[PDB]
Amino acid sequence: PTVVGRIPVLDVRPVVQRGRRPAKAVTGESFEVSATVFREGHDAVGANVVLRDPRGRPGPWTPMRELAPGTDRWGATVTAGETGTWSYTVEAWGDPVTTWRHHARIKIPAGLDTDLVLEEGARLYERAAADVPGREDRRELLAAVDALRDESRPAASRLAAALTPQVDAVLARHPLRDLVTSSDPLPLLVERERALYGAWYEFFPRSEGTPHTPHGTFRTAARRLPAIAAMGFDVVYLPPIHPIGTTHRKGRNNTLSATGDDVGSPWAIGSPEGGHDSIHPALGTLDDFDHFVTEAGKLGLEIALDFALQCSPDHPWVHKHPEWFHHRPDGTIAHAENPPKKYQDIYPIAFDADPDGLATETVRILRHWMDHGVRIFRVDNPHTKPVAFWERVIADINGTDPDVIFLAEAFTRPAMMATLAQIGFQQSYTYFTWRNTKQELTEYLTELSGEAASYMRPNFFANTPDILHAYLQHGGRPAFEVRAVLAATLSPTWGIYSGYELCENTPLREGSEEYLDSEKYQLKPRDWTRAAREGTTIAPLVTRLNTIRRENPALRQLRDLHFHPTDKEEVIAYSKRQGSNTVLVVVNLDPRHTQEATVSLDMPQLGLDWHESVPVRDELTGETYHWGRANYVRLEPGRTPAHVCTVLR
Amino acid sequence: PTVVGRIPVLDVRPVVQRGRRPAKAVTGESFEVSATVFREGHDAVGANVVLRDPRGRPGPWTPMRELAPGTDRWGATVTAGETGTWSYTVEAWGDPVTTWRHHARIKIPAGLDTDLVLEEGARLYERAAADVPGREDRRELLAAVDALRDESRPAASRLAAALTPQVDAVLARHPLRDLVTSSDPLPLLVERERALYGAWYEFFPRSEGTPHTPHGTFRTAARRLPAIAAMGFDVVYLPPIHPIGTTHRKGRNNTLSATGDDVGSPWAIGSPEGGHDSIHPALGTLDDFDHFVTEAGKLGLEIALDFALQCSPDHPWVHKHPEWFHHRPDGTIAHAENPPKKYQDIYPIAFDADPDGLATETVRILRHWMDHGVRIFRVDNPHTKPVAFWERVIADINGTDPDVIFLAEAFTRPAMMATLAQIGFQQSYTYFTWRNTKQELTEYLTELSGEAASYMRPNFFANTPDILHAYLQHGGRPAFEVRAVLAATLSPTWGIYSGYELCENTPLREGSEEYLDSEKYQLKPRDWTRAAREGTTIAPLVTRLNTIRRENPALRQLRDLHFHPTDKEEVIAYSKRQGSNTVLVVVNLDPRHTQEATVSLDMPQLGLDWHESVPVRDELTGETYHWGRANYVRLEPGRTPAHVCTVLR
Ligand SMILES: N[C@H]1C[C@H](CO)[C@@H](O[C@H]2O[C@H](CO)[C@@H](O)[C@H](O)[C@H]2O)[C@H](O)[C@H]1O
Ligand SMILES: N[C@H]1C[C@H](CO)[C@@H](O[C@H]2O[C@H](CO)[C@@H](O)[C@H](O)[C@H]2O)[C@H](O)[C@H]1O
Ligand SMILES: [Cl-]
Ligand SMILES: [Cl-]
Repeated sequence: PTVVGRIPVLDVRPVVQRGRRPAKAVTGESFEVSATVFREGHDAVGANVVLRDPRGRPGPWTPMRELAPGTDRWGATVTAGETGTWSYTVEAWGDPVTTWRHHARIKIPAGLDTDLVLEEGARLYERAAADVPGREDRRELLAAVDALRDESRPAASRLAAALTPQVDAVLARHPLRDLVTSSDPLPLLVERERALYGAWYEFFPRSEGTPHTPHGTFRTAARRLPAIAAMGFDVVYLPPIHPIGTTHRKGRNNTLSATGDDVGSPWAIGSPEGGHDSIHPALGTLDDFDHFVTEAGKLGLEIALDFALQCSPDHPWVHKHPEWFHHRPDGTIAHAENPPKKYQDIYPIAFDADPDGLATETVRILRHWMDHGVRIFRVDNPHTKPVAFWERVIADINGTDPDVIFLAEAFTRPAMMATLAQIGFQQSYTYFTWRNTKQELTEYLTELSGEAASYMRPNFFANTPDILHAYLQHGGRPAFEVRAVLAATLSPTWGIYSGYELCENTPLREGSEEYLDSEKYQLKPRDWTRAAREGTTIAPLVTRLNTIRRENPALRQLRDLHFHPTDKEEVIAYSKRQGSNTVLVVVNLDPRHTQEATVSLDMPQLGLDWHESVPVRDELTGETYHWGRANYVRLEPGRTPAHVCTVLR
Repeated sequence: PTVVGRIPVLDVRPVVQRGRRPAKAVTGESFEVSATVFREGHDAVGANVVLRDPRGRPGPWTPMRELAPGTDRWGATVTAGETGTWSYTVEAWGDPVTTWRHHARIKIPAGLDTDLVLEEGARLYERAAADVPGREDRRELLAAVDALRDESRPAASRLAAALTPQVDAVLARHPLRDLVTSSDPLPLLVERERALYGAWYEFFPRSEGTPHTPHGTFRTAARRLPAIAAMGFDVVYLPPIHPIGTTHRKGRNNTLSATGDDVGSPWAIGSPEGGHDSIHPALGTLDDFDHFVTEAGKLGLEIALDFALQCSPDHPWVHKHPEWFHHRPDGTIAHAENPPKKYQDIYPIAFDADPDGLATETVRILRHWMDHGVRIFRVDNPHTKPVAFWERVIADINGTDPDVIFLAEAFTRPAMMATLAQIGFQQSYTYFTWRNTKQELTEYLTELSGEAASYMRPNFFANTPDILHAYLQHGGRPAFEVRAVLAATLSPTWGIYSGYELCENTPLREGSEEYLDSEKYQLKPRDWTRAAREGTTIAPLVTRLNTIRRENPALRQLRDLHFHPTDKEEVIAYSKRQGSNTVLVVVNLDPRHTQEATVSLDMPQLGLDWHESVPVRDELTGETYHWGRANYVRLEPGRTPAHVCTVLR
C-alpha cells in the first residue's frame, strides 16, 4: 500500500494541527479548499472538492482550477450549510475529454492524423456514454460519436459536432474522470453565524443607577438596553456580575486600599454572599437577572457574561477547596500577577492538584448561566490557565450545547493566541488596538483574513476598560471616528466599551493605556441624554456603521478582503465582496490633518475590467460618485473620516 | 482525551507529509529537531529531544533552547547512528528551578517574603536531589539545601549558596522536570553515508576504445577507472549498457536517421539481442561486466547503472507485453516526449493495463544488476512515470536491500521534484546548473539546506550529457573551475560528466544546452594522455577538491551552511561547520574579470567574537592568511577561482 495515490492529491488545506483539530466556518460562509495535484506526463488533470454534511451527504459538483500557472496548486470555493461537524476531501483524476479536445483543435485544422484523432474522439465519447444513465443523454453523445465517425462529412464539421452546447451539458452532468484518486477526509466545524458576525457593546450595570441609589441594579441597568439596541448592537457583554471580595479590595484608580463606599473591581469574584454562581446583592437577585435577559432578548440583544477563573480571598473556594490554589510554606496564597501588572485583590487558580474537580465545577457554573439564557462567554486571560483545560471544558459544553460561543481575551504571544483558537475558542481578541498605521493594518488584516481564518475568528474591540490607546488619547474625536470605521468594516465582529461613543480619552498618566478614574474601580454615572443633546457622542456614526453592516453581506464575512494602493501613507483603501455585494472603503488615518490622495483600484479584484466605471454610493453621506480605476479623494478630520461605499449594480 | 497535552508541544519538525513518510538522514549526520513549546502563565519551560534507534533505545540527554526571543520555537541538534528506521519525540516540561531562581533574584534584595522564598528554594533543591544518583552530586545539592535553611546567615548569603557553578553543574546533568509532556513519535529513515555524501563521475564505456577497435568494451573501458579513482571520485555512473534498437535509431547530432555505422543513443534500449537484463554485444558479456565491477571495487569505486523505464521499438517487451504500451486506434505507439524534447527512437511505458506485471518486471531487472554488484541506480525522467509506481518499487527493493540508492533525474516542476524525493528517492538532481548568479545560488542553497533537506539529498552534477549551460559556454576554463568549486563545496554529493575536465563547451548552436557532436549519438574518443601532459585539463583541481572534501567533515554534510556578505555582486562567500571543522569559501563568479571585494564575516556564525582574528589555510594553495571580521580579497580568473579555506586551531 502506497501513501501517494494514482493521481497525487497532496497537502489539502485548510488543515489545523495536521488534521487533529477541525478547520472552522459558520453557516453561509464561503472559503477555499486547496490541494497540490498533478500527474505524470502531459495529459490534463481535473480535480473537485467533495464537501459532506454531518449525515455524510455530498455537496454539489465543485470543480477546482489551478490557482497560478506552473504551481500545481488547485482550489475551489465551498460554502458551509447547517451547523455541525462536516468533512471534506479532494478528488483528482485524468481528464481525457479536455486532453483530446486540446489535441484535436490543433491537429484537425492542420490536417494532421485527421482520421486517427477523430476516431480517438469517437471511442472516447462512447466511453463517456457508458456511464450515462439517461437514455436521451446517451443519444446526445452517440449523435456526436456518429458525427465524429462520419467520413462523408468535412473534417472540421466532424470535430465541431463534438463541441456543441448540448454535448457539453451532458458531460457537465456526467464528466468522464479517469483514475479517480481521493484524499483522506479532513474535519470542518460549522457554527452559528454569530460566532463570526456580530456587533458587541460592553457596559457596567452598576454604573447605571439613580441619585438616591448610585449603585445600579439589573432593573435600572435594563433601561440602558433600548439605546444599545438602537445603536445596532447584537451582543451585550457584562463584566462579572457576582459578589465582590472585601479583603485587599482595590480603591479608585487602581489604588491598593479601598475606603468606605468603594465598590472594588468586579473581577475580584466571591464573598460569603456567594461565588461565580451568584448575583452581587447590589445588582439584585437571579430573578432580576432573568428580567434583564428577557428585556434584552425582546430588543434583539444576546447577553455575553464574563467568565474569570480566579477569585477574591473571601470566595468560599478558598477554604472549601484549598487545593485549587498554590500555597507557600506558611499556607498563604500569593496574589495573581500579569507582569508588569499586579492583581493584589485576587488569587489565581492552580490546576495540577484537582484538574477533574476544577473542570466539573467550571462546566457546572457555565451550565447554570446557560440555563438562564446566557449562550456567550467572554473568558478572561485564558492564557494563564492550561490550554488543555480549555480544550476539555469547551468540548464538554459544546458537546451538549454546540451553540455556546467562547471569546478568548488572550493578549499574549502569537503561539498561545493561535493555539487557544485551535483548541476550541470560537472567537479571539486580537492585536487590533495596537495596529494603527496603514502598514500595521494592512499586514495584520492580511494575516487575519488569510490562513488564520481557518481557525480564528477576530473580535475587534476598538477599546476595552484596560486599553485606551495613544492613538485615541492624542487624536480626540476624529480618532474615535476612524477606529470605529476601521473596526466595523475590517472584521465581521467588532465592539466598543461604553464611553467610547462619548470619546472618553483621558489616560491615567502619559504613556499608560489605562483610563483615568477607571470604571473598573468606581461607579461612572454618565448623562447619556445630555451627551446626545449636546452632540458630543458619535452614537450616530456607530448606528450608521451597524446599519451598513446589516445591509451589506460583504461586511458580514472575513476572508474576502483586498487592499488597493493609494499614493499617501495616511490614506488606506480596501474592498470586501460577498456574492454580488461589494463594499469599498477609503479611510484617512490622520486624525489631525486633511489628506488628499489618488486611490488606484485593482479593477479585476472588484470583478471589473480596467476601463469600466465604478458607480458608488457613500453610505456615510448618501452621496453618489462616478468612480473609475483612479480616483481623487479628499478627507477632512471631523467631517469626513472615510468613504464607506457600496458599488452600485 | 485532549489533543494538546499538559505542556504544549506543537508542530514538531522535520515532518514529511504530516508524518506519513519518514524524514531522512544518514549515519553520522547531525540535524535540528524543532517544536513550538510554551506553557500557560509566566513560569519557565524546558524541552529536550528523545531520538530512539530501531530497537527503541534512547539517545543522550539533548536539551533544547528557544531559537529566537519571543517566538516559542525551540530546537536541538541530534545525530543519527546506525542505519534503519528510527523515531523522535520532543518532551516539554515546567522548569521549576529556573522559575524559582528568577523570582529569588528579585525578591531577596527587595526583602519581599524572603523566609518563604528561601524555604521554597530549599524544598525545591531537595526534590531535585531525590533523583540524583551519585553521592557526590546528591551531597552537593543537599549542602545547598542546608545553606538555604541556615537562618544564622544573611538572606543574600543563603540565596548565593543556591547559585554556585558547582550547583549549576549538577542541575545541568540531572535537571528537575515537571509535568513532562511528549509529542507523538515521528519516523526517521537513516541510510548509509553514500546516500548523502559522494563524488560522481559519468562516462560512456563505448567511447573508451582503442585505435584499432573504436567501440570500447568493458575490458577497454576498465582501463579508464584508475584515472577516475585518482581524481578522487567514489561513484561511476554509466549510461545504459544494454543492446540498442535499430528502428528509428538516431544519427549524429540528434538527427532522425542513422547511417550504417552510427551507434545510436544508449537510451533506446532493447533489440532481438536482449533487453534491460542484457549487455550490448559490442561491450562484451556479463562476465566482462563483472570484471569491470570487480576492478572498480578494488579502486574504491561503486557503479551506478542507468535505469530507463522505456524501450526502443525492437525491445522484446513490445511483442511480449503489448499491454505495457499505449496503442492508438491504428496500433501505433506514439514515441516518447519530454517537451520540448522529442525521443523518436523510443516508446514510453503505459502503467494502467498491467501495473503488477510492470512492477514485478522492474524489480526483477533491478535485482539482476544488484546480484552483479550494482547498488546504485540513476533513474531517468522518473516524473514521466507514476509517483506511486516509484513508491512501490523503491519500497520493494529497499525492503530486502536497504543499502540500494536511487537517484531521481527529474528536471521538472517543484511539486513533482519534491514528491519524488518524499516517496523514497535517496537523491535528486536539482536546478543547480541554472543557478549561476550570487542571488540565484544563495536563494537556491538556502532552500536545499533548509526544510527540503528533511526529504531530499541533492546531487550537484555541474554538467550532464544533456546540459552544457551558457555560463560554461561563455566563460571557458575559468567558468569550469568556478562551477567545480561551487558544486564540490555546496553539496556533499557532486558530479561531472566526462569531458568537463577538458572544458568541452562547444554548443550545438547558440541558445542550445546540447553539446555539438554529442556523445549520446556517436563515439567520442578523447586523448587523455595529451590533455594531461599539456595541462589543458582541470583534473588536478577536481582531484584537490575531492581531497579537501575527504579531509574536512564540514564538506561531507549539507544542512550547516551560512552565507557571509561581500560588497561585490560577483563575489560570494559561505561557511560550513561540522564539530570543530570549519570551511570558509570565497568564490569569484566572474570568469572574465579580476574582482576585488571585502568579505564581512558574520563572526558568531563561525563561533568567534567580532574582534577576534581567524587563522585560515587556503587548501587550494597551502597559503595561510590571518582573517577577521572584514577581509580584502582579489581573485584573478584563470589563476584563482576561489579561496577554499579551513579555520586553524
Ligand atoms: N484581563 C482581564 C482579567 C484581569 C484580572 O482580573 C482584569 O483586571 C482587573 O481585575 C483585577 C482583579 O480584580 C484587578 O486587580 C485589576 O486591577 C483590574 O484591571 C481585567 O480587567 C480583565 O479584562
Ligand atoms: N533524461 C534522460 C532520458 C532521456 C530519454 O531517453 C535521454 O534522452 C536521450 O535518449 C533518447 C532516447 O534514445 C534520445 O531520443 C534523446 O535524443 C537523448 O537525448 C536523456 O539523455 C537522459 O538523461
Ligand atoms: Cl489585564
Ligand atoms: Cl532529457
